[PDB]
Amino acid sequence: VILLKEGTDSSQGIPQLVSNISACQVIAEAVRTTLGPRGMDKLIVDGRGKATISNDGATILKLLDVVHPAAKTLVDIAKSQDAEVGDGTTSVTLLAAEFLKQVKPYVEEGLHPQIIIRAFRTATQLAVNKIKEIAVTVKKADKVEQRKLLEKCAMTALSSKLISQQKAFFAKMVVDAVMMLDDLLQLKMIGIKKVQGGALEDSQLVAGVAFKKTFSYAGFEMQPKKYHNPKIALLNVELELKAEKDNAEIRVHTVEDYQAIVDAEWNILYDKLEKIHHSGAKVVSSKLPIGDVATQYFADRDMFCAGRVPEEDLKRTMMACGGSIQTSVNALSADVLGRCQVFEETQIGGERYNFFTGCPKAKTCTFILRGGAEQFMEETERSLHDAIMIVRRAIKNDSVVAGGGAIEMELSKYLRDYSRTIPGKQQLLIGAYAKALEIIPRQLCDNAGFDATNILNKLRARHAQGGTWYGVDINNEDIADNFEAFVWEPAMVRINALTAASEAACLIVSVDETIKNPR
Amino acid sequence: KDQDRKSRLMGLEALKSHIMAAKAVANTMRTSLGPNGLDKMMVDKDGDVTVTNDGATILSMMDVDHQIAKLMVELSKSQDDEIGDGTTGVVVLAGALLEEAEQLLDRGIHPIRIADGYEQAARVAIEHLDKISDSVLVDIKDTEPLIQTAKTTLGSKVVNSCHRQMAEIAVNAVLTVADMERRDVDFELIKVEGKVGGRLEDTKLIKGVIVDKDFSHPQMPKKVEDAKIAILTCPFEPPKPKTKHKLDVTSVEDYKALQKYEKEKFEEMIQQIKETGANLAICQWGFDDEANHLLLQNNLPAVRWVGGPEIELIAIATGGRIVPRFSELTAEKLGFAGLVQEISFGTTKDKMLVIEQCKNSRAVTIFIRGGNKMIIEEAKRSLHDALCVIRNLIRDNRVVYGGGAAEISCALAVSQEADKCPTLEQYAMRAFADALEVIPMALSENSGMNPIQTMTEVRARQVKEMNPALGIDCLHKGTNDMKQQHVIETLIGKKQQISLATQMVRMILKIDDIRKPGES
Ligand SMILES: Nc1ncnc2c1ncn2[C@@H]1O[C@H](COP(=O)(O)OP(=O)(O)OP(=O)(O)O)[C@@H](O)[C@H]1O
Ligand SMILES: Nc1ncnc2c1ncn2[C@@H]1O[C@H](COP(=O)(O)OP(=O)(O)OP(=O)(O)O)[C@@H](O)[C@H]1O
Repeated sequence: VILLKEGTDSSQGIPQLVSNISACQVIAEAVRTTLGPRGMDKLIVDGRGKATISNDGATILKLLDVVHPAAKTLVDIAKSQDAEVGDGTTSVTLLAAEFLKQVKPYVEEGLHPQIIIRAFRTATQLAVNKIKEIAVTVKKADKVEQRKLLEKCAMTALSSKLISQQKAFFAKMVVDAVMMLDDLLQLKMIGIKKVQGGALEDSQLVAGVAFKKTFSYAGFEMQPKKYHNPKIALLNVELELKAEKDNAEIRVHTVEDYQAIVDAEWNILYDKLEKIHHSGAKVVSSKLPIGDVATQYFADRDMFCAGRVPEEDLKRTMMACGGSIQTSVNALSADVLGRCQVFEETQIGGERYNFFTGCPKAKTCTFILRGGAEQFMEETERSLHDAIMIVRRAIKNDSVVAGGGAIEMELSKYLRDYSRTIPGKQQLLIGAYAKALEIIPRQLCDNAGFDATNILNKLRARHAQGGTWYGVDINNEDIADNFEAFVWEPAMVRINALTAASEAACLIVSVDETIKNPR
Repeated sequence: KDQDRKSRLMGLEALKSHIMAAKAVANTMRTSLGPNGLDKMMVDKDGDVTVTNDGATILSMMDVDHQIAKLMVELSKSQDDEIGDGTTGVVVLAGALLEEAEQLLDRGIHPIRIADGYEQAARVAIEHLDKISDSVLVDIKDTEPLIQTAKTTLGSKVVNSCHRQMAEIAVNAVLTVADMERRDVDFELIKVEGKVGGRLEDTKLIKGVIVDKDFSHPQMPKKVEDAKIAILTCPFEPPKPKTKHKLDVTSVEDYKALQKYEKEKFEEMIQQIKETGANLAICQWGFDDEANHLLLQNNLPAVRWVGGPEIELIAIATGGRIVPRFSELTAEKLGFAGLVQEISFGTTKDKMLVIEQCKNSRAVTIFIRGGNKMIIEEAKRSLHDALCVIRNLIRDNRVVYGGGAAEISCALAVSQEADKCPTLEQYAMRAFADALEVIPMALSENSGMNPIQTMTEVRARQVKEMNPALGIDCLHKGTNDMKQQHVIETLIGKKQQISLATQMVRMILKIDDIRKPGES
């Protein structure tokens, strides 16, 4: 009747590790098919009933939330992958579980897990020095300008897509968008907007901030668009006559104050409009909708107004204009006002759009898409976001390696040759570490629908002859030199993915007993 | 959190489960295809009964819980503005594409090869539609064949008995708010209202704005020819608040003083209409009996009890502005109209206000009538389907023969071009040719004929007899070749029917895992 546990969940030994190895593979199976540009997307619905459609590995693991202990160790590695390099959560999640799969029969035969720890620290340290030797610095090779080279890598990334016919036009726009930025490159600075209707040739690139402008109220035939130096105001105040938040209800029984009651309710709107006139804001941007009466106010005062602006586009306008977002109207002064050189109301796509050009802090851009469907523009937005990512990493890091499994099949060949010259327990473990690194060219053939065994048998035969930069091709169903086809990746992200996958595989192997407190 | 009680579907069986979620939507609406489509009973949440066979009412009311079936609901938000005629057509096309893809999934082909193969065969079927399309209004504008094509898309429903005079109305409504050379037709500039009583032949085309409000007094004149209309929110009277005045009187010394204070307000704001130059006084609230006696003597009519959105709908068409009080009265914000009249309907006391401009306006309203209220909401959607076909004719006067004629000729060109594709997407191109034959096969099944016997007779007609395509006799007419029967679809409506069907199969086949957290 006297128990030591009394509800304490605890177990140790060999099958506690086998239960932790197989529990690691259920997280890798959630992001196994999402690898590659042609990968399958997952459908995740929240508690409210909204379905989310995405194939990004960072968005899948953030909405999984598995209560298993070994599954929580793959979450913070994907969190640290965003801080170390910026992306690569689906690469280190798949690579961590395949390290444990190849050593899973070796644990059951009686081998100690600490010897597998000493092999993972050894082969990963050799993989760091092997990457930097094969990595070549391509800065001014063959006397070609870097603007021509940046259009070549985006052409292969945008190939086999909806805009694969007109990829020559889309490759020149993604290079000039990053070239418009400063030395501090960021994917959040270049925004993508969608305009329904028209062919694919009508896609434009805004040098500044452009938003959807769903303001469909009155205000035509006045409020001229062209301004030399307007004062950009970012508000969050409703300017309607009968607003849901700004009203005045006083209950008197006199007929003299009944004129003053409607006048006091109008004075809430009029004093909020008079403070914008004193501050000198030529353009009025508000999140809440603006009524038809306030549009008649700025029409005679030679100013512009446009409400129903999202708060995401208001913060991008704040980073462009250099001002500040002010909710109230009495604090509206020149400290929070912005400035630009060109502002105009365009008629691209049949609807009205507003955009600023010539900001002093113009570090943000806007990409306008044109097409016959919004889901055509939704997949074009994610493909152009992928086209910006390959261009951005080529400018920051010059020392690059060949992608497409070329650096993974070369690391599998060197670590297999090093294992044959090492006696002891490091031969069967590092040799299993080299075979576990072949899951990146194997899952790239699985998600692309190709023959996974017909390509990988010819890919390893190409590496055995002396091919150091041969990998899989997403367009053709054969192997190709990814260095000649401009399929690149920097050496620093390939190194940091290997030291994160080896650290995530070492944390599972070093755990042998689970302690749970009853509460 | 919440890992327990979470539904999961992964592996190969999750692919067929998404097919079975889409096969249930297609098999329900393969019977409601064409003019001989079977009706559907709709049970409302509170107990009302409304029967129809329209496709846009099925997808909006089908409360489905599967997310694959919820993706079939999402296409209706963008299809009704584009095609308007093939809402039932794209659902059976997206379903039959997954029917042969279910056979292709048994072979072991990845869905990223099927979704790319369906996009490969869709560009062949789109290119084949442009070669077989024929023009109508090249190099000139005309209104005579536009009414004949509008009579076919309107008479597919129960309103075929009065399809003649209603087809001329939708042509003149689009040509007023939009020009054929501008090719910018706005659906928001065309409004449709209706009231119970009358026949379908009493449909009148009102070039302007209509509101269901009468005058402030029965002795008011029913004809305003001058284009000066004052649209305000407070009536020309002693001032009253929005909800309750509640004037307090103490004795006869306060009643005699407040009467003279109101008699000045009854004399000022009534005469304040003549200093600006306005004739009609459209106010949000009504007028009193003392104000209605003064409006008769000075010949100034007024509209009472005008609602919230009824004010803003008038000032857009007449070009006016919402004036808050009498102090902001200017002649620039006054409305313009050619004829303001009140039209009654028998013994009914509706007496709506008919504001006409008697010219080419930019906002035209259509007033339909009928013997039941369920027919008025049916005829509003019936004219809305006619507005999209005329909108498709303006953007492209090229048209292609529908009724199964365009679907069989597209299936011949795709199957001919499928042999020139030496890769694993060849089976997806032959899958697109088999799914294209299902829409003319479901047309003959709903007509009560043999579906396979009617289909393959046109295959010998569109190949051996003549290279122009022939239609399928759906309305039990004399013979085939529905070009002579004047059943012709649009080219934009047929191209976007193929593109939206390929878009939905691509999003369904790429989805391979669903995670639904339950309750805890
Ligand atoms: N255009 C391309 N052609 C061939 N292979 C490619 C191409 N782009 C990427 N790859 C390969 O796909 C792998 C990564 O696939 P994917 O883009 O799905 O993950 P990821 O988003 O890069 O992961 P992470 O965000 O962790 O970096 C890389 O190993 C790379 O070699
Ligand atoms: N008189 C006719 N003879 C043969 N086929 C016809 C005839 N009229 C229409 N069709 C065919 O029927 C199809 C339309 O089917 P259906 O009436 O089920 O859809 P719908 O109800 O018009 O769509 P929506 O719900 O958008 O109105 C068209 O593609 C056309 O080819």
